[PDB]
Amino acid sequence: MKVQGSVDRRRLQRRIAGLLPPPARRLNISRGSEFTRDVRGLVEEHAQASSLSAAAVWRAGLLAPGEVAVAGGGSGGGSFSWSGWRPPVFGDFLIHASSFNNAEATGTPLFQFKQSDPFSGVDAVFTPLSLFILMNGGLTRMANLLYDSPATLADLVPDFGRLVADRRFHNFITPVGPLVENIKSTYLNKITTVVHGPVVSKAIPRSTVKVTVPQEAFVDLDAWLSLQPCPADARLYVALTYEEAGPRFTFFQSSRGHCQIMNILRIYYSPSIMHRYAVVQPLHIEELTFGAVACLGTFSATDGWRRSAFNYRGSSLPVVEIDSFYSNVSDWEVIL
Amino acid sequence: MKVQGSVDRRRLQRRIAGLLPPPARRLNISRGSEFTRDVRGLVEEHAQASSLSAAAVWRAG
Amino acid sequence: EADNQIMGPSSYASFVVRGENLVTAVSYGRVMRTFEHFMARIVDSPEKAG
Amino acid sequence: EADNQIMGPSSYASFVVRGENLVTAVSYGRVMRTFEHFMARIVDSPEKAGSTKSDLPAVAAGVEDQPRVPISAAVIKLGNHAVAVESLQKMYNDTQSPY
Amino acid sequence: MASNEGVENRPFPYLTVDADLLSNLRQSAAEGLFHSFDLLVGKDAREAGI
Amino acid sequence: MDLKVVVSLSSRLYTDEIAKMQQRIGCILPLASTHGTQNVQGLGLGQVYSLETVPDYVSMYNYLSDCTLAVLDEVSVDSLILTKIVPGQTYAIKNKYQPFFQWHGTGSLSVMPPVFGREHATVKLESNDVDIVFPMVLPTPIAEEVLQKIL
Amino acid sequence: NRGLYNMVNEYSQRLGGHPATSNTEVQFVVIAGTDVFLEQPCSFLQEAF
Amino acid sequence: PTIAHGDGRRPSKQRTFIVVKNCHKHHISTEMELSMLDLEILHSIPETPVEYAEYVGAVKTVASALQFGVDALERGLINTVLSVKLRHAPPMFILQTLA
Amino acid sequence: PTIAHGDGRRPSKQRTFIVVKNCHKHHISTEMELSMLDLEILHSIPETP
Repeated sequence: MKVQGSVDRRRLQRRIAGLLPPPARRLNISRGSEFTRDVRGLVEEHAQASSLSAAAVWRAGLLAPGEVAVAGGGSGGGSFSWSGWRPPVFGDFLIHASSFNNAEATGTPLFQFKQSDPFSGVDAVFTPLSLFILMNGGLTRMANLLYDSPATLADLVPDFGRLVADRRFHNFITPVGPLVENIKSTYLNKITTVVHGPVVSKAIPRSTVKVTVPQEAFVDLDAWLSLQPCPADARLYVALTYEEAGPRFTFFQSSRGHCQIMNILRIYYSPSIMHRYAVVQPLHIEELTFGAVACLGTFSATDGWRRSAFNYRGSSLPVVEIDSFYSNVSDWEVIL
Repeated sequence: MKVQGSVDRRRLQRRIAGLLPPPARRLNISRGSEFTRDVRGLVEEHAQASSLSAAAVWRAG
Repeated sequence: EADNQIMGPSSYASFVVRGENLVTAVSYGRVMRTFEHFMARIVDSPEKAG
Repeated sequence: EADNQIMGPSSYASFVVRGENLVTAVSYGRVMRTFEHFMARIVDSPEKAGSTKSDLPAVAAGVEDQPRVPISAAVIKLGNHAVAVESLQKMYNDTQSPY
Repeated sequence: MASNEGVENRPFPYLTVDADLLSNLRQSAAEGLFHSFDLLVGKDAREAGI
Repeated sequence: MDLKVVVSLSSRLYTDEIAKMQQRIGCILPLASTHGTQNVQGLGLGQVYSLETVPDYVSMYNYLSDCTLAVLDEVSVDSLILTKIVPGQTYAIKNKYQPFFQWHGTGSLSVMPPVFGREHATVKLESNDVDIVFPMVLPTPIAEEVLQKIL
Repeated sequence: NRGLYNMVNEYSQRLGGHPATSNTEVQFVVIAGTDVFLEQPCSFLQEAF
Repeated sequence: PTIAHGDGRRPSKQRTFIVVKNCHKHHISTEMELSMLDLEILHSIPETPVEYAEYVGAVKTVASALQFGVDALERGLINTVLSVKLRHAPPMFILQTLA
Repeated sequence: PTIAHGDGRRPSKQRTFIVVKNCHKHHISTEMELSMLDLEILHSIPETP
């Protein structure tokens, strides 16, 4: 006989045997059994943590080539296409400790002002309340408790007088995403958010993280608007609005769509556009712009955004909280 | 502390011996013998020519 | 046609890096084909006409 | 002087370039030191840990198991240390050259 | 500066020495004490595949 | 999931052209075909940005939007290995682009056609009689100022 | 100007610039140093006493 | 190795250094003179007792010359070692604080 | 080798050529599809005929 070609049978079968099996779905059910070894395997989801032992790491499956841990080591390994679970991409920021109040909700969306000094080592990052005090009951009483001496925030942004006049303040602010971890240090804090991923807590005993927005600012665009479809996803948006009184910040929720939303936001801001365009500022070259809009992520419709209080310093603030958020930032689109 | 890196006995014993002998001069003549293979050593002119063969070339020098 | 059939080998000829070839591939980037033969011709049976 | 004499080797440790070293020197520009140890740790016994006791013989290509002799010098002890002290001014003078 | 001239990060069977060489490293690397030295940080610390 | 793409060359590269392309080991190259084994006539922009005809900006833009990007990983004497860029994956790039622009973390990078000279974007491979051309990757706020000023 | 350890090495292991002669009536500069067993600590500091 | 800190400082991952040192080479030589009369009467044979005494003088002289050369080699070896040490000895007023 | 000649030619010394050839590599690939029904029903035990 001749050695079968170059390729070797019974050697590719072994190698392809690992690649063949897809993940498990659509198991048959019997009310008699009602909980089986089969039903378990279909449900268990293989958490990614360990107890720090060389043998215990092999148990959990952290040392696995794919981006997500597959439990059992090699056993059940090679599926690689299971619910397309994508891990979160974390970001690390170094902050002036006096700039950030440590009592923050662990889930609040953050915003980074792009500095204009080269080769720096610290960053400027703002919460919705820091941005309130900077841009200058409700947020007024609560934000002033958290942040006193608003000068230290004014020191980070030295052009704020100039930027909001030329209406280019928004493009130096980049959304980053909700808080995940915060180390509390005397001089330079270390903050960890989650950019573009399932916002998930990295603490050892897991707890659900929910992004929180002050109820004063959050505006449901879908109820204000009120056959139409009921889709799966709903999105969160931010709108930075240059008005006569001054710059302003708001959050929006709806599941219509982008081309529609840009139309609904123009209808929603029609009373406030007429006012600024007649009272104070008719027209100029740079001063034409009104505001911008960005998208902060997708969360499940039909649920999420319950209301709750934020208790600090013997005073509360009504706050909404969104469940199962998935951070996804896009750039600013000018509304006018 | 034993022997040396460059031992004198090893080098002096073999390498030095070849370089030592100088060309012979002033051999004395004996009337009784009148000729020896020794006198040939002094006279020989040692001409440089050969036969084109491996064994002869070595012999020729 | 004269003969209408021929003869020929059936298996390939295998080549692997096993011993001193492995240690040279690690320590030295280069690898020698028939390292054992090079040894046999250099050290084992030198001063032999090829 | 705490000892007045020390003990040391009496002959140098050799290096011989015959064998696989020769083959690699002819074929490639390189020569391995302790080719035997490289081969023993690569191909003859892989997947074996590193220990200083295990590798002490290998690093001891020198005075390890060479004859011992007394060598005449003066020793002095500072703290925990025992240090020799010498002067070769005689070796330079008896040739009439500066020290 | 003159980072590495004869440094070679090929995988070798490395001899384990008890003497502590880790006493003048970032100080000597910073100013400069070695003609040729290479710093491998993170993933590059691994042994290179042959 | 296999993202490797092996680009085989018709003829061996010169010892110089290896030094040229290794300097650009981490950078994005657009790929003609998404298959595992490929030709050298595919990867460059030499098809759209060519010495013989006049180059267009709006023609290269239409190409980069459709095309499949890739990242260089290793260069051999006769080979080129890349890894495709696909959604739901995180990649590490380097910036080796002859006109140098600084990058910033948590920013938005843009892939725009080379509006600077050819010499900055190209690496000529005389051994295979082709030139491979790289798109330029700028931070978007820089790319806007560059566009409207050269325009 | 070069590194500190580079300077420390070059201090001993390289002869300084144009040192003075020894055991002569007057002091010339020495090109070939056979006996030369000198060392000069002020070339370091650039200070005279 | 490193320490793990509770501060914000970004951590150093596993680090390794790779250093390479090289050889340095040295040479030594000495000259000797030998008289042509000495050599010639050595390679000749004596016919009279006076010439035999001259012969033993010649052989003693050549052996002493070779011995002189060998001793010179040994003195030079020790000399080159000591000079290498002296070259690589940095001064004490530097080393005391630099250490 | 050479030829010996009585003419005035200048003698051609012993000459040797050293030549080098290098390898070339070739890659090959194919693709096959398998449907999800086929990939699924292979692994679940079938009950009915």
